[PDB]
Amino acid sequence: STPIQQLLEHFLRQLQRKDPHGFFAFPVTDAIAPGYSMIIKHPMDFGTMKDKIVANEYKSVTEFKADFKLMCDNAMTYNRPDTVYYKLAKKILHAGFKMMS
Ligand SMILES: COc1ccc(-c2cn(C)c(=O)c3cc(C(=O)N4CCN(S(C)(=O)=O)CC4)sc23)cc1OC
Repeated sequence: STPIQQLLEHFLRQLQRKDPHGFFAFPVTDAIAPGYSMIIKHPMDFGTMKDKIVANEYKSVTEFKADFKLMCDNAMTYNRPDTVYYKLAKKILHAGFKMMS
């Protein structure tokens, strides 16, 4: 595994620590979130990000950060502001970008 893979694995570990319930661990299913796939055109989650690192699909830190932001933006689009998912998405978006510097 390459230097970028090693760095991204480090960032991903640190980001996932901010989601102890694992709300962002796996793709959101329509069973858990009614109509999700018909509202969110480009789903993303931490599990998919892990698989993309292992497959060496991220060629820059910029691309990784864009998937992280996509994940958070999707949650802030689908969920109303008063939900646990919206609130956590906003919190980890800002904290995660600060952590990655
Ligand atoms: C199995 O554990 C979980 C895994 C995923 C979700 C989940 C993740 N994310 C990121 C979501 O955006 C999300 C939305 C959920 C949902 O069904 N909602 C929240 C938003 N409202 S809304 C549109 O009325 O604001 C509809 C119901 S479940 C879920 C929730 C889980 O249980 C606590």
